[PDB]
Amino acid sequence: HKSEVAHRFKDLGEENFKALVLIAFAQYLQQCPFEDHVKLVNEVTEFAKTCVADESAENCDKSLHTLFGDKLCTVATLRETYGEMADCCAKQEPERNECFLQHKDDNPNLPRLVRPEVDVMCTAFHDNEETFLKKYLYEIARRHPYFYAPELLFFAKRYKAAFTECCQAADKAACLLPKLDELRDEGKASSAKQRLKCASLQKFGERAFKAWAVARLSQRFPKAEFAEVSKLVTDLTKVHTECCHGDLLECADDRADLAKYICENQDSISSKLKECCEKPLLEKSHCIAEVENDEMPADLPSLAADFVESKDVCKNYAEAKDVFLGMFLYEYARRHPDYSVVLLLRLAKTYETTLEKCCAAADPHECYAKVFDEFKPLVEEPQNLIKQNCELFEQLGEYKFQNALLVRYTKKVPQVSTPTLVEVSRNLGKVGSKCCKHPEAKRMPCAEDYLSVVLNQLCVLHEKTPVSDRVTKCCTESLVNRRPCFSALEVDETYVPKEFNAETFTFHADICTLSEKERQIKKQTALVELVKHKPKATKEQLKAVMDDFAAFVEKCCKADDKETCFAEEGKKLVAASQAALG
Ligand SMILES: COc1cccc2c1cc([N+](=O)[O-])c1c(C(=O)O)cc3c(c12)OCO3
Ligand SMILES: CCCCCCCCCCCCCC(=O)O
Ligand SMILES: CCCCCCCCCCCCCC(=O)O
Ligand SMILES: CCCCCCCCCCCCCC(=O)O
Ligand SMILES: CCCCCCCCCCCCCC(=O)O
Ligand SMILES: CCCCCCCCCCCCCC(=O)O
Ligand SMILES: CCCCCCCCCCCCCC(=O)O
Repeated sequence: HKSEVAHRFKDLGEENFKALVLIAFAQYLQQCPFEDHVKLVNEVTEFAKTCVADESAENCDKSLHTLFGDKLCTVATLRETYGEMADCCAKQEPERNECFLQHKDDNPNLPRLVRPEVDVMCTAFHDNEETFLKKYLYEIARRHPYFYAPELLFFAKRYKAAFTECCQAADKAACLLPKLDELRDEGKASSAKQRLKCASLQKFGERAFKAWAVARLSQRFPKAEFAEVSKLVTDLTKVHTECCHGDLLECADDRADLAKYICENQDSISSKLKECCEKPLLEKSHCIAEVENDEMPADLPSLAADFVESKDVCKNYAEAKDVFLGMFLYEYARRHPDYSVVLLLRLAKTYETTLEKCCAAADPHECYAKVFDEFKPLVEEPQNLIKQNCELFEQLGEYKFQNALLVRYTKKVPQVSTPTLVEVSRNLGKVGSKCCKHPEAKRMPCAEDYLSVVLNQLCVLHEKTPVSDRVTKCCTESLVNRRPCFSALEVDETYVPKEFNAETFTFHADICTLSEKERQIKKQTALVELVKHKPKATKEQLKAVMDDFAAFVEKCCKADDKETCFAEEGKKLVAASQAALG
């Protein structure tokens, strides 16, 4: 177009335009005050409007990269605040924008964002909606400078509905806090997959990413032909490679191009895309990414004919090995939306290894005849684990399910910090709660998605503060092998028990007067610390001690004197528990 900024403004709408321009400045100038970015936004928006009225007005034909970089270089404090990033302004485009991109700081060391009281939030929301929500947007954007801006905007708009509904409710906090917790966990998760996907592309290559994408898109678009899936995989690989480089506008163009191709070809891809494809550009590609799987075609034949029985297996494979493995993966995936993507990749890897071994033999068919039997234990292993864990979650409830996991994992890797053991065990309990309510045909994809987020969080914490080599291995192997690796962890035999520290097992009266969540953590903390002190304790000996602590709390809490109970009866529980484990 003659004026990129006019076209963006017309397509997006003023309100969406303003929001994104705020996110984009906040992601680059992460240390500047909210009020400075509001002024930059208003100037850029006023200029955009001059181009909307006349596409030939002065400077309106400059690239949006040029205008954005030009405006970055107007910031008076650029050098004093950002140092060498101010030297980016001495370059011309496209080198200037590349330079700015390299100075985004993924760890800007900003104070934690403190959640105000519910009534303070609802009063701020009422008295000034715009500043209230837009300031928070700026705060999140400047802490998450690679977070895809449109998706950050999609989260922000859902906060409005939450405040509109809950601030007119009778119990405002009971209404509002669960939704804000859900929105925040959803945001942190989306951030987790984004950074996880880019890291995986760098370490394990384009080929491995394409394999993941064949499987995922074949589950999603089972009626599409392989040639069509393969094209989508190529284009999707390009989009993610560009989006991982990190420039908003080049990412957004690639994503919109793919969405428009998908929407122009729905007849050959999926019957479930009509709604997404009538949405505005801003939302189309995100909507398509969340489309539910199309219904699979009826009475599809078994894979045995083309991949085991045919005389031409080895010949078709040898001609173009990755194209044939892709076809095997496409046929298997489209038939099994109930499988994790990584389970499908394990079947593909198994098939490839067998073909590599067997096509060398004189009778390849006899060699690979039973290959589909090799898939049986790979499929049943996750299926059985889901059943086991969903049964225990129902028997125990979320909390006591968390406690069963906490003891299990503390014994397996007792060297992990207690805060991490508590947080990870809790989050794993929440994966059980979420995914065990899905029917069996959607449980493995759910667990794959939410475990990826939890195990990724574990691994980042552990890379930052390494303590266990077994965890470093599970965290550094292929993503296909990460969860089985962790599942294979065994109780640590060579752990020397941590020395007794009395204050660790000293509880005061405040425990009764604490948020139910914080009371769970503190109880979960002493449970880990108990296991860390006596890692050979039995389930019998542990539930016995945990029952004594449960009386110790309920008595000393509803007592005329609470403190003296905690200190005197506290020595009694510790000494009894000490003898009951030593
Ligand atoms: C893209 O993320 C956001 C966009 C827009 C608003 C918010 C938000 C993220 C968060 N947060 O901190 O994760 C919150 C919280 C919270 O959870 O404390 C409390 C709030 C919020 C937001 O708007 C007013 O009150
Ligand atoms: C058509 C392009 C993709 C073809 C992929 C065929 C299968 C590749 C090998 C098996 C999967 C390996 C996955 C991984 O190493 O992470
Ligand atoms: C000075 C303006 C700089 C920022 C401009 C932001 C434009 C973002 C458009 C995003 C469209 C999303 C499309 C898609 O994700 O498929
Ligand atoms: C950056 C990704 C843009 C996505 C555009 C639509 C592509 C097809 C959607 C099917 C699901 C893809 C999920 C994924 O991208 O990991
Ligand atoms: C506590 C987590 C949810 C309950 C069941 C989890 C069982 C292990 C993971 C299932 C499969 C995930 C993906 C995979 O490795 O194929
Ligand atoms: C983060 C605490 C120490 C390490 C814990 C490893 C986590 C293993 C989870 C593997 C997948 C679920 C297994 C299960 O649900 O039984
Ligand atoms: C070394 C002696 C320690 C004795 C005290 C151990 C306290 C463990 C409490 C764990 C409670 C978890 C279950 C519950 O929520 O009641």
